[PDB]
Amino acid sequence: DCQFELSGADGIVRSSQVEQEEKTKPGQAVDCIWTIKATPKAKIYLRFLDYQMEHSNECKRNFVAVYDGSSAIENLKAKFCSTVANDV
Amino acid sequence: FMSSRRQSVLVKSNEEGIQRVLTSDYAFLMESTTIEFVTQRNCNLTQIGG
Ligand SMILES: *[C@@H]1O[C@H](CO)[C@@H](O[C@@H]2O[C@H](CO)[C@@H](O)[C@H](O)[C@H]2NC(C)=O)[C@H](O)[C@H]1NC(C)=O
Ligand SMILES: *[C@@H]1O[C@H](CO)[C@@H](O)[C@H](O)[C@H]1NC(C)=O
Ligand SMILES: *[C@@H]1O[C@H](CO)[C@@H](O)[C@H](O)[C@H]1NC(C)=O
Repeated sequence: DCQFELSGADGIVRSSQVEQEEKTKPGQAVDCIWTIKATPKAKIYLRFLDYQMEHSNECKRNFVAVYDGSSAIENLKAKFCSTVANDV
Repeated sequence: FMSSRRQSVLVKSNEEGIQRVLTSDYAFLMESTTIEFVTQRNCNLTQIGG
């Protein structure tokens, strides 16, 4: 239940909270999904201020996917597990 | 560079290539017969290479 309900003009979702929000345990399978709500009449632009994978080019054990709406592959702009994540 | 930042640097006209140099810090790769026209009207732009 790693829920992260938030909105506003901006907001910085980090990998620091996933050990600090205490919904996880060190060394177990997570399904923690961040939820982004816009301000009314707005569009969303994810940019990466930091990006670092412990197993590069291995999209089985660590990745970051970007779903544009609900959990559907109909709206899946990009899915990164390489060294560099471009901005969507 | 330009493949990684395609939404940033690549523009949709020669007109937007002028404005990004007039406003931002930009090095627009224009064809050399409309560099020889814009630099005649705007004396604040130049052809910096060959
Ligand atoms: C002096 O040179 C600068 C270029 O460095 C001219 O352009 C300014 O550049 C900033 C960003 O680099 C932008 O806000 C505008 O394109 C320009 N600003 C202003 C206030 O003009 C600048 O015009 C030149 N002249 C003066 C008097 O500063
Ligand atoms: C966004 O702008 C409105 C006014 O246009 C302002 O009242 C509001 O505080 C701004 N948002 C934030 C998070 O400050
Ligand atoms: C180029 O920019 C500067 C700032 O105003 C000035 O020398 C000149 O007026 C500009 N060029 C034109 C054509 O306005």
